[PDB]
Amino acid sequence: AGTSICTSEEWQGLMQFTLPVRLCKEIELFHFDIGPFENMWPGIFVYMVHRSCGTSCFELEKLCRFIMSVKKNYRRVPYHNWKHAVTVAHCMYAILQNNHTLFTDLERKGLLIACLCHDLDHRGFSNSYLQKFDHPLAALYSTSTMEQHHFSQTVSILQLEGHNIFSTLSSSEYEQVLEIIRKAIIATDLALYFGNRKQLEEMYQTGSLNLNNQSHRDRVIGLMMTACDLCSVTKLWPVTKLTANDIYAEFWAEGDEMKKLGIQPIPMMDRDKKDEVPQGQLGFYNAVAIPCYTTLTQILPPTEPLLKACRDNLSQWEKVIRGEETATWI
Ligand SMILES: Cc1nc2cc(OCc3ccc4ccccc4n3)ccc2s1
Ligand code: NI
Ligand code: NI
Repeated sequence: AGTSICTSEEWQGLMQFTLPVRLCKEIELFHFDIGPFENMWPGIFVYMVHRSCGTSCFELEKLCRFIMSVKKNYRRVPYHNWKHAVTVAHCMYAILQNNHTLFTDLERKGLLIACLCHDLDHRGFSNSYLQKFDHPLAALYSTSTMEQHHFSQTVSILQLEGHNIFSTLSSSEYEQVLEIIRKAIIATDLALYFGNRKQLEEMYQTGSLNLNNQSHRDRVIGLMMTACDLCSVTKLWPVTKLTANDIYAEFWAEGDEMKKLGIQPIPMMDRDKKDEVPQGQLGFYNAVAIPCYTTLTQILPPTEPLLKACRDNLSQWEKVIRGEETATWI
């Protein structure tokens, strides 16, 4: 498809963006929701970046270019879209703050960028779909199909004229940050998560875990990328349930495509199977989210508010199964 260069009229306002006061305190929190501030996201990011690695961290004329160009390359799909990008990036920021001195500037800015870019050019179709129905990309990338494409897009965007914001770095620092990013994105493939989790859990429970160990570091950033990518399970109940609607909207659309070629899709992608959602969420929390956050608590205790919320949301889902489900406005 190629990459589309953003029009020059969008960054014309962003360079002038000043952050409202009341948010300056609110942003710092884990459960904070970007939702209500759509027209502020491009600034919310900048602010987070300026706070975590200083004002002169990037060439602001090119950072503003990089962002609004990334914004364009997210499709108007119902979930894996521009809003997801910022939501995830914010959770990174939040983690990074509560663990600031554990990471290099290179790492901090590297991650923040990777987060906003982790789902670039998402078509609203999973790995399973692209691999079971030989999409060109699956033979391009046998494993972690979409994630690899996400990376190449990020790369291509940087390579375009007036985009490279890591240019002010040494060719040694460039090789590393693009790698920190490479690994960061690839880890967001849930496939790799479970293995990664167990390892980290084993390592910790045996005191093996050391963050000066480049291999252990990779894995800790790994679980970070997973924690953030799924942080919708860490927001207050009502947001959690609305975001959930966005995901199924996208899931079912894919299911609509597997029906059009004689394969009954997994219940999760079948709009005719809504009844199974609350039980289906229980599973995902118990098998994935709780593990993800419990582990991350042990490794990084200041992240514990993420787990506190997730346990609450599971507690809410159990309460939905029992029939105590509360009001919703559709
Ligand atoms: C932010 C994300 N939420 C989820 C939830 C998932 O699970 C939802 C799920 C699971 C099993 C089901 C079985 C039947 C019906 C619906 C289901 N939904 C799977 C991946 C992600 S990423
Ligand atoms: Ni993804
Ligand atoms: Ni994602």
